[PDB]
Amino acid sequence: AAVSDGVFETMDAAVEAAALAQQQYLLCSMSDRARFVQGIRDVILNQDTLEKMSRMAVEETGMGNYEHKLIKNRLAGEKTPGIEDLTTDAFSGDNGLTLVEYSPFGVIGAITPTTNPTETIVCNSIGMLAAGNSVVFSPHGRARQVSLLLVRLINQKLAALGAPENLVVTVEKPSRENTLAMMAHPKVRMLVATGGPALVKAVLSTGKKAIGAGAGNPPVVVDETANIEKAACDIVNGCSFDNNITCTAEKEIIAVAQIADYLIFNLKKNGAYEIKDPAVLQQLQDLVLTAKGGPQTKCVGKSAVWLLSQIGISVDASIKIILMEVPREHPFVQEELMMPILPLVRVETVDDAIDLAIEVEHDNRHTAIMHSTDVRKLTKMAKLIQTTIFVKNGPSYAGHGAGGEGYSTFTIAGPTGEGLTSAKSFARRRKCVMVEALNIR
Amino acid sequence: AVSDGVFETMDAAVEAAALAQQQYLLCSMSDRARFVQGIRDVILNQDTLEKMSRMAVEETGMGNYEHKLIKNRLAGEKTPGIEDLTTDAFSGDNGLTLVEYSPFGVIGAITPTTNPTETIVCNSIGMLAAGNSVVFSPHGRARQVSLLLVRLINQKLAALGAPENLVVTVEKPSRENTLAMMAHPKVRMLVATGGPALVKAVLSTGKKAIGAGAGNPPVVVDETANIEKAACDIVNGCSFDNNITCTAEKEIIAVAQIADYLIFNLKKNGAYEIKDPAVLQQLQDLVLTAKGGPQTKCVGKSAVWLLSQIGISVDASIKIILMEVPREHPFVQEELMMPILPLVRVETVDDAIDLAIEVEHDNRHTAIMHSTDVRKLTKMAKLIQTTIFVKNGPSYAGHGAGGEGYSTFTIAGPTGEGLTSAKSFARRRKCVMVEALNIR
Amino acid sequence: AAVSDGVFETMDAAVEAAALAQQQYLLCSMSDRARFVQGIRDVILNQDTLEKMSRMAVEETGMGNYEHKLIKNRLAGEKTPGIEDLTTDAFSGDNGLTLVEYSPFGVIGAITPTTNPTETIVCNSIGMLAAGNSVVFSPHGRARQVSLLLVRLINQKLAALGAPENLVVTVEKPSRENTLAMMAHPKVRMLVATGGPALVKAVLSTGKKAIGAGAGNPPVVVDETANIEKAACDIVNGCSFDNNITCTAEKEIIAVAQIADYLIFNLKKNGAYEIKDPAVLQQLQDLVLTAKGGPQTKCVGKSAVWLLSQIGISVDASIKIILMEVPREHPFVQEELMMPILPLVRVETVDDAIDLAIEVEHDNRHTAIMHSTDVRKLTKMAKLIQTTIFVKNGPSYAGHGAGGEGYSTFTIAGPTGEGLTSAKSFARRRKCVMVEALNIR
Amino acid sequence: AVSDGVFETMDAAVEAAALAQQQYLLCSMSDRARFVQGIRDVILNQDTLEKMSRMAVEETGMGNYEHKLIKNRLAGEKTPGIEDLTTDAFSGDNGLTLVEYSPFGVIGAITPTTNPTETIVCNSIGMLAAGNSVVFSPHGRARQVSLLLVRLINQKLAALGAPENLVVTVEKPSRENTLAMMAHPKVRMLVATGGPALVKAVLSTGKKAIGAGAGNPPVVVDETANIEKAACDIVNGCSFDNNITCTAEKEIIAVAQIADYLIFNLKKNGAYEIKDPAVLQQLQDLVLTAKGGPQTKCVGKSAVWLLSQIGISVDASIKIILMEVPREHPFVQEELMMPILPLVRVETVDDAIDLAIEVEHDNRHTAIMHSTDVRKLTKMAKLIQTTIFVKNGPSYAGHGAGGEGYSTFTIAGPTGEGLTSAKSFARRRKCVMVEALNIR
Ligand SMILES: NC(=O)c1ccc[n+]([C@@H]2O[C@H](COP(=O)([O-])OP(=O)(O)OC[C@H]3O[C@@H](n4cnc5c(N)ncnc54)[C@H](OP(=O)(O)O)[C@@H]3O)[C@@H](O)[C@H]2O)c1
Ligand SMILES: NC(=O)c1ccc[n+]([C@@H]2O[C@H](COP(=O)([O-])OP(=O)(O)OC[C@H]3O[C@@H](n4cnc5c(N)ncnc54)[C@H](OP(=O)(O)O)[C@@H]3O)[C@@H](O)[C@H]2O)c1
Ligand SMILES: NC(=O)c1ccc[n+]([C@@H]2O[C@H](COP(=O)([O-])OP(=O)(O)OC[C@H]3O[C@@H](n4cnc5c(N)ncnc54)[C@H](OP(=O)(O)O)[C@@H]3O)[C@@H](O)[C@H]2O)c1
Ligand SMILES: [K+]
Ligand SMILES: [K+]
Ligand SMILES: [K+]
Ligand SMILES: [K+]
Repeated sequence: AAVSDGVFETMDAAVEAAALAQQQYLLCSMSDRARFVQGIRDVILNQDTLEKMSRMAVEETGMGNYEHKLIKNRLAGEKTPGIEDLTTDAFSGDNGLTLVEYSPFGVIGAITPTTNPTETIVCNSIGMLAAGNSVVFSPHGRARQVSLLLVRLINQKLAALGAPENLVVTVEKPSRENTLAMMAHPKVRMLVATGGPALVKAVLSTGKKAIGAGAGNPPVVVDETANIEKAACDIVNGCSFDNNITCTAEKEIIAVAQIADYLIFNLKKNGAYEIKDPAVLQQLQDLVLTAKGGPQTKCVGKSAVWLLSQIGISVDASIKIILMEVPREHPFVQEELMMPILPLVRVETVDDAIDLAIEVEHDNRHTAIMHSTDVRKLTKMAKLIQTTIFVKNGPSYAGHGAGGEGYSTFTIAGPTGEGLTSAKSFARRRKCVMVEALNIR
Repeated sequence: AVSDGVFETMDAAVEAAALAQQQYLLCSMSDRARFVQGIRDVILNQDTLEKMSRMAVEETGMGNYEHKLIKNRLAGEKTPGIEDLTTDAFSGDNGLTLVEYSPFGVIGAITPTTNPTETIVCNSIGMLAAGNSVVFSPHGRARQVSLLLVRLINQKLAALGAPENLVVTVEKPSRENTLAMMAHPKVRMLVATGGPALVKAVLSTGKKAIGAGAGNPPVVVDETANIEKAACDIVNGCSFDNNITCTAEKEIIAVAQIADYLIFNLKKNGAYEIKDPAVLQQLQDLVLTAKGGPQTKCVGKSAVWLLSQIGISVDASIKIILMEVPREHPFVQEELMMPILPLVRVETVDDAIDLAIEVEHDNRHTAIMHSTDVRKLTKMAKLIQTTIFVKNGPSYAGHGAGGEGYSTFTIAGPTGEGLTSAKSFARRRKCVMVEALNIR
Repeated sequence: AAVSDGVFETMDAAVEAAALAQQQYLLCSMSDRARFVQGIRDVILNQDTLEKMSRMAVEETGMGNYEHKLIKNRLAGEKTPGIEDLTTDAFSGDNGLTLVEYSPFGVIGAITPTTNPTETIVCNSIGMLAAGNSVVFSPHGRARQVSLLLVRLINQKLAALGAPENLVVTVEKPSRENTLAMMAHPKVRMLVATGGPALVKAVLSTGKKAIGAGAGNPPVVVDETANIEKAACDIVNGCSFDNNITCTAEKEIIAVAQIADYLIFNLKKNGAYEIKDPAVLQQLQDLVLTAKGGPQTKCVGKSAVWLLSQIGISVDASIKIILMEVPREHPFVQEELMMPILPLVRVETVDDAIDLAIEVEHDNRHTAIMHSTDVRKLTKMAKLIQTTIFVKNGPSYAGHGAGGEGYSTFTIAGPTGEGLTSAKSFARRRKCVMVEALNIR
Repeated sequence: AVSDGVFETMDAAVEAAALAQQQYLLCSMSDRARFVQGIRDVILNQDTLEKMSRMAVEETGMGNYEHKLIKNRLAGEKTPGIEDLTTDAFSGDNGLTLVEYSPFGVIGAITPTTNPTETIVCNSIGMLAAGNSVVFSPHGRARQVSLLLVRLINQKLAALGAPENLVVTVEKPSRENTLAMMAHPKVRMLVATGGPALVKAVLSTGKKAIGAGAGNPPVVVDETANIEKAACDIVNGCSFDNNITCTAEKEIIAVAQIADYLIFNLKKNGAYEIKDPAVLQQLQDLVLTAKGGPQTKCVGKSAVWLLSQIGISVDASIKIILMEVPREHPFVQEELMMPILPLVRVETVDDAIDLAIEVEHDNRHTAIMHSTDVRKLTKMAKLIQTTIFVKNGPSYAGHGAGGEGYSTFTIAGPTGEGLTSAKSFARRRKCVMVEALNIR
C-alpha cells in the first residue's frame, strides 16, 4: 500500500502513470472533479503553504518578490475557472436535439516557466483536471525544488480525497532532455507550452495538438486626454509588480509629447527613479544586457533597488521602477527585459504612438496598454494592435483578472489563438445528435 | 489585369494572399458579409452547382452526381457566416471586458479528393468570415474542378470589390506544393482535411494547425431499436455519396437477438447480402490491395458497379453490399469508403459498445447508435467519445442534413475543434476597459 | 437612535423605508451586493438558525416536517443564484457596440406562501437584492412569527455588513388588509406573488408589473418501459417530501395497466400504505375534505402517520404516503390536497396515460413527471403537457435543483411565464448603444 | 371560404384565434419559419411597402412617406424570427436539463396610430415565431391601413398552408372592442404599445401584460462632443418621421461652453431657430391644448407645415424648429411628438445629467448623449437607467437602424422586457432528464 507522490525517476514512467490515471479518472463524476479541483485550491491557499511557495520560488529562481508572489499565487488558486467553465450548447428543432460538450483530451504535457513556476502549475492543473485530463509537468530546472514540492502536496491532498493516483505528475530531475522526451511520447495527447518563442515553435513541431503561450513586449501609450496622475500610478504598479516578470507587464512607455513632461513628474511621485545622466544609463546597459543584447538572467526579476545598488546608486524602498527617456531604437525598448526598467519614448501625436506601439510590440499579439478617455482613440488602438490582451486606463495586471473583469490565468496563448486559457481550452468539442426526439419546445 | 486566383508557384500564391489579408483588415464586417454571400451565390447558382457536382464525380471517379448536388448545396447554405463570430461581455465594478474573434492571417488549407468542392466552399466561407485569406492546396486527382471553383470565386469577389486573391491556389496542385505551403513563413495557420499522415505532417510544421483526420464510424443496433427504421437509416447513411463521407457508416455491430431481423430489413431497403464465401473472397480481391488497404480505383464506386466487377448484375435499387463477418475481417477494420457494409454479431449491447470503441481505432471521429433505451444511448455516447455521435438516424444527420446544428466538411478530432466554423479560424482577444462602461 | 430591525407598524411605513433604502442601494457596488447576498446565505445556513427556522415554520403553520425543511431551507440558501445570474449580452459590428444589462426595478412587493414561508423569503430576498432591488415582504398571518424573525435576522446581518437600512422589510401584524395596501402603494413598482390562483389574479389586476407563481396538480405517469423499482422509490420520496406541501410534488399516479400491479407492490415496499376498504377510504375523505370538497386546512401538510391516526389507524414511521387506486373522477385526483395522499388511476396504454395527465393537470402548466426509458415516449409527453417543469425518471423535486441540474427557486411562475424565477426575473432589460466605437474586433 | 382575418365582433376574432392557435401547436418549427417569412414578403414587397407607408400617413396625418418606407422595411427585415428561441442546457451528474421557449396562447396586441403598420408587422412576426396567435385591436384612426395589412397577411399565410386566423382583427376598431379583448378569458397575454393610460389599464385586467409606455427622450451634448456630428445626428433623429417614433429626441440639454456652437451647427443642418418670443408664443398656442398638452392635430406634421401655420414660409431644407427655453417650458416637459426641439443651457455636464434624469419623467424609455469622455458617457448611462441609451448617434440607432442589434417597435419600460421579440412572447419551460443524457 504505497501511495505515489507523483514524482517519478524518468519521464516515461510519469507519462505511463498519468495515462493509467486518466483511464481511471474517466470513471469519476463531475462531483469528483469538483472535489479534486477544490483540493488544489485548498493546497495553494493554505496560508502556510502559500507563504512557503511564494518565498521558496523567489529564493530558488531569484526572480520576483515575495509579497507579490503571495498575490499571484492566491489569484491562481481563487480565480482559475473550475468545472463550471465546461458549459453545454443545445439546439432543439424539428430534427431533434443536438448537444455540444467539452470532453477530455487525455494526458496533457505542460511545460512551465521560471517566472511563474507555482502559479502556472496551479492554474494548469485546476483547468486540466476540471476538463477530466491528467497533466504531466516538465518544470524548469531552475524551479525544481518548489515545483516538485507543490506536485507532492497536490498528490497528498488528492489522495486524501480518494482521487485516482497520479492525476498530476512530474519528474525527479527536471531537465530539457525530459521535456523533449515528453514531447515525443506517444501517450501524450496535447502539449501546453508556457515560455519563450523557441519553446512554442518546438511543441508545434511534434505532430501533437499544442497550445503555445509565447512572449511579449507590452507597450503602454499615454495620450493627452488621459488622467496623467492615474496613468502614472497604474504604470508604476503594473511595471513593478513581481519586478516585471509577468508576461503582461508594461515594458515601454510611448507618451504623447504634450503630456510627456507632466507624466514623468507624476511617475517620479509614484516611485520612479529617473536616470538623466547618459553615463549612468550606459552602466545599467552593461549590467542588464548580454553580449547578444538580450536580458541578463541574473538581473531578471530583481527589484529596482537591487539594480540601482549594482551600479553604485543607493535608494530607499519607495523606488519601484527605473525610468529613462530614450530613442525608440534603444535596447531597453526593443528587448523584453522582464525587469523594473521602464523606457519612455516621446512622440508628437496619439496616432504616432499607436503606430510605434504596433511596431515595438514585435507582432507578438500578446499584450498592450493605453491610457486615454477619448472612446475614439481607445477604439482605434485596441482594433489595430490586435493583441490577445488590451487594457485601458489601468495597470497591465487588470487583464489577468486582478483589477479587471473576467477570470485569471497564467497561460496566455497568442500564437495558437486560444486566448486566456481555462478548462475549456483543455477539452475536445463533441457533438451529440438525437434525431427526431427530445425536442420538447 | 485582375487575378483569377491561380498562380504558377506556391510562394507566389502565399505572397498574394498575404497582401490580400493586409488589405482585408481594412474592410468592414459588412464587406465580409457580402464576400461570404458571394461564395454562397457561386455554388448555389443552379448551373454551377450541377457543373461542379458532375465535374467532381467525373474527374475524381468517386461519389455520385445526385448526392454531390446535396453536399455542395449544404456547404453553401448551412456553413456559418460572420454571425458565428459572437462577442462575450462581462461588466462589474472593475469596468467592462469584451472577448472577440479576430483574424489569424493567411490560412493554408489542404483538401480531400473525396469532398474537393464541398471543403473549398465550406473552408473559404468560414475563413473569409473570420477576416482571413486562404491558400488552397488541392490534390492532383481533383485538380481541374478545384481550380475552376477558385477562379469562379475570384470572379464573384472581384465583382463585389473585394481585395484580389482572398482565395488562391496553384496551377499544378502537387504534394511538393503542399510541403511548400507548410513551410512558408507567412502561412499563419494550417487546416488539413484528410488522412492520418497529412494530419501528423501538418502538426509537425511549427505552426498552428487543425487536423481533420479519418474515421471508421461504427453503427450499433441493440434490441430496443426500431429495426426497420434503423435498416433504412443505415442504408441511406452508408450509400450516401457512395460512402466517401468521413462520417458515413462503415461497419455494423448488431446485438444477436435482432441481427437476423436487421439483415432482413437491410435487404428490404437495398442491401445485397453475400452469403457465399467464394464471392466474399472475390469482393476482397477486388477492393483490397496487397498490403490490405482500400483499392483507390474502387473507392467511391456504387454498389452496382462493384458487384459488376465480380460478374453480379443487379438493378439500381441495390445501394450497399452487406455481409456478416468476424470482427477481425478487413472490411470491418479498414476504412473502405465504399458502399460495402460488414456486419459483426455480438451478444449484448454492452459487448457492442466495447467493440464499437475498439473498431473505431481511437480516431474519435464519428459513431452511430440505434436504440430507444435512453440509458443505453447515454452509455455509448459517453464511452466512445467521438466528435460526432448520431442517435436513431442516418450518419449524415450529424452533418446538419436531417439533424440540428450547422454544417461543415472539416471535422477535427485530434486537434479538438469539433465541427469547424468561422470561430475555428479566429484568435480570441480580450479588451479590458478598467472602471468604465459598467452601466448596469 | 438605532438601526431599523426591518419590521414596521404600517405597510406605508415599510414601503417608504424600502423606497429610500433602494435609492441608497443604487449608490452601492456589485461587490457590495455580493456581500449582502452572501450575508443572507450566512443567516439561513447558520446551523442554529437553520434548525430554528425549520422547526418554527412547521410548528407555527402545522404543515411540513422538520427534517425536510432543513433541506429546503438549505437548498434556498445554497442554490439560489446570486449576482452572477445578471449576465451581459454584447453585439459588435460596423455600427459600434451594443450592451444589454439587467437593471433594478425598484421596490418589489413580495407575497409569500404559508407552506414555504422561510424558503420563499430566502429565495426572493437573495434574487431581488442581487438585482439591486429592495423587497417589502407581506407574509401570511399564520407564518407571522417565523417570517418577522427571518426578516429581523436579515436586517441584523446586513447592518453588520454596512448595507443601507431597510433593504428587506415587513409589517408587524401581517394581514390580508396589509397585503392589499402594499398592492396599491404607488412606490411599489413590482409584485411577486407565490400562492393560489386567487392571489395571482389579484396582483395581475393592480396596474403593476406582476409575477405570478400559481398552483398545480402534478401527475406522475409510469409506463411499461419504466424501471418500476426506482419509479416507486422516487414517487414515494417526491410525494412525501415535506408532506406534499411543495408546489411541485406528485399528487396523482397515472399507471399503465400492464405494470400497475408491480408498481403498487413496490410502492408498498417503499413506505406506501394502501387503502383497499372503501369504507376506510371514505373515512379519509371525510377527514381531509371540506363541505365544498377542497382540502382541509387542518390536514394540509400533515404526515401519513398523522392522517391515518386520525381515522383510527396506527402505523410505524416507515409509512410515508397513503395510496389508493380510484377512478380519475375521484376528489383526491382532482384536488390539490397538499397531503401525502396519492391516488393511482389505471389506464390501458401510455398514450392513454399522457392524455389523462394533460386533463388532470387542469391547464396549470406547472409541474408533471414521467417514468419511462423509451426516448420517444418521454419526448411525446414532455412536448404535449407544456408544463413549466417536467421531470423524467426521478422525484419531482429534481426540478427544484435537489437531484437535478439547474439552480433552485421557490417561486415558479406558470401564468406570467418567467419560469424558475431568479435574479434575472427581478430586473429590467436595458440596451446601451455605443455608435461607431468600441468595435475592436 | 377561407377567412380573411377580419371579424365583425371581438368575441368572434378571439375565438377564431383560439382555434387557430390550437392548430398551430401541431405545426413544425419549419412551418413557423415559413409563416414568418411570409409576413416579411408581404411588407417588403415593393408595391405593398409603398402602399402601406403612403396609406398610413394619409389616413393618420402623422409622419411622412419617405421615413415610413425605412421603418416598415426595418420592421420586416430586422425583426427576429424563430432563431430568437434559443435553448439553454446544463448537464452533469444529475443528468440533463433543457430550458425552452414555448407559446403563451392567444395574444391580444394594441397598436398605436403613430406606428400602425410597423407595430403590427413586428408583433406578428415575433408572436407567430414563438408559436402564438395574435388578436390585433388597432385604434380608430388607423383602421383602414391596419385592416388592409391583416387581410394581406391572412392571404399570404393561407397560400402557405397556415391554419386560418393566426392574425385577426375586427372590422370596426373601437375602444369598446379593445376593452372586450382585454376581458375575454381566452386571451392569455396582452401587449400594449401606447401611452401611459393604456399601460395602466392593461396591467389591471388580471392577465399577463407587456406594457410599452411613453417617453420624453433627452439628448445631452457636452464639451467633449463632436459638435458637427452631434448637430447632424440630432436633427436627423428628431425630424425622423416628424418625431412620432417613441424614441426620438424631444429636448436638448447642452453644456454652456458648446451651446452656441451647437445651435450654430443645428441651423446649418436644417434647424429654424426661433428667437422672437412673440413668435414662440404663437407656436405654443398652435401646438398645445388649453390644458397644456400636445395638440393632436399638430402631432406628426413636418416643420415646414408647423411653421406655415404661424405665417412663416420655409423650404424643404428646414427639418426641425429650434428654440432655447428654460427648463420649465412646456415644450421641454411635454412629449410633443413634433419636430419642435427645445434646448436648455446648463453650466456643467453633471448639471445636464441631473436635468436629463429630471426631464425624462422616470419613464425610463430613451436617452441620448453626445460625448467622447468614456467616463461621462458611463455616468449618464448608469444613472438615467433608460430602456434604450444611445451614445454619439441619432436616437433611432437604438431601433437597430444605425446601431447594433435587432429592431422592435414595442419597447417595454414599465414591465421590463426591453426591446421585445419572439422571446418576450413565450413562456420559459424546464425539462429535467434525471441521470441520463450526461454524455460529456
Ligand atoms: N504568454 C504567457 O502566458 C507567458 C507566461 C509566462 C512567461 N512567458 C514568457 O516565457 C518566458 C519566461 O521565461 P522562461 O525562461 O522560463 O521561458 P523559456 O526560456 O522558454 O523556458 C521554458 C521551458 O522551455 C524549455 N525550452 C525552451 N526551448 C526549448 C526547445 N527548443 N526545446 C525544448 N525545450 C525548450 C526550456 O528548457 P531550458 O531550461 O533549457 O530553457 C524550459 O524547460 C518569457 O519569455 C515570458 O515572456 C509567457
Ligand atoms: N475529418 C474530416 O473532416 C474529413 C473529411 C473528409 C475526409 N476525411 C478523411 O480524408 C481522407 C480522404 O482521403 P483523400 O485521399 O481524399 O485525402 P488524403 O487521403 O489525405 O490524400 C490522398 C492523396 O494522396 C495521393 N494518393 C492516395 N492514394 C494514391 C495512390 N494509390 N497512388 C497515387 N497517389 C495516391 C493522391 O494525391 P495526388 O493527387 O498527388 O495523386 C491522393 O489524392 C479520408 O480518410 C477521410 O475520412 C476527413
Ligand atoms: N408556483 C409556486 O411557486 C407555488 C409555491 C407555493 C405554493 N403554490 C401554491 O400556493 C398554494 C399554497 O399557498 P399558501 O398555502 O401559502 O396560501 P393559500 O393556500 O393561498 O391560502 C392560505 C392563506 O390564505 C388564508 N386562508 C385561505 N384559506 C384559509 C383557510 N381555510 N383557513 C385559514 N386561512 C386561510 C390564510 O391567510 P392567514 O394566515 O391570514 O389566515 C392562509 O395563510 C398552493 O396552491 C400551491 O400549489 C405555488
Ligand atoms: K521593452
Ligand atoms: K470498416
Ligand atoms: K391531486
Ligand atoms: K420634449
